Amino acid sequence: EERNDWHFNIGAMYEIENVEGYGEDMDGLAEPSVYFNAANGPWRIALAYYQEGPVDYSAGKRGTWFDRPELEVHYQFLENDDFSFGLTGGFRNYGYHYVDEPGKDTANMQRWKIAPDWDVKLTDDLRFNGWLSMYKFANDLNTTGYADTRVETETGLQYTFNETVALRVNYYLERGFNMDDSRNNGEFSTQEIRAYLPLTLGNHSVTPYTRIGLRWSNGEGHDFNRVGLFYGYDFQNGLSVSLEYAFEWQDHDEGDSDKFHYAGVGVNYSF
Repeated sequence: EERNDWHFNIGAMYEIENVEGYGEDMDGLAEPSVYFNAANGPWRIALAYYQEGPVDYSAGKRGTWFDRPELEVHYQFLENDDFSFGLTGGFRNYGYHYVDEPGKDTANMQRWKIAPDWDVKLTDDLRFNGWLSMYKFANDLNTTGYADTRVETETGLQYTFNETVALRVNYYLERGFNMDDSRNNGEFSTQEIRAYLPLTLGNHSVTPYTRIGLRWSNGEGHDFNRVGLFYGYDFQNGLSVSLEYAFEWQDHDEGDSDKFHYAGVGVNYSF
């Protein structure tokens, strides 16, 4: 059926950028990103573009730029009030440029995203959800050393705490395997727990992120629960601003050229 609604969603994202800074002998790099979402009934399109606009200072010879086009296809299947259905898609492609030794030095690879949506209502205060992200398209002749074609599993549950306070959990599962190789335990299986609690209150959106630690790696790395933070402010409802803040890993190093913070800023709008 052709559902009627018509809705658009456009947002952006930047890190630091030439706006707020303090230093007369150092600088960083800003990576501006864009997002374009189109809502048309059961069919929901979503795409995102990347870019880079750092400060030039005569690095090598020429400046070679590179972009990464991303697409997505959302589809609603539905079935019952308790259990729902859906279909999600994605398109990833990266271009390779080698201006060091000309001679038809160029590769070609793609990435198909396929992750359906599953919903299961067990109670009025218990919302279950799960979806497996599969990636298949390119063979990766050089990237074969790690991965290229494999299936992933990422579930997500929602538990309502209060009328103006909710909770959300997520279980990440990594997977790896070659197209065809005589192995017994070559496949990799990693697990990462990540949860966030959505807090809706007036014109202020704050969804803290929880991350457990002290359950992996020899040395120390993870600590405390609240490591992430999701901000949200809409001075006009439609237009809002989201900010991602983290506090994981230890900051014990020095430099004078490279530097990356643990925060993020972005915008969102609807037509």
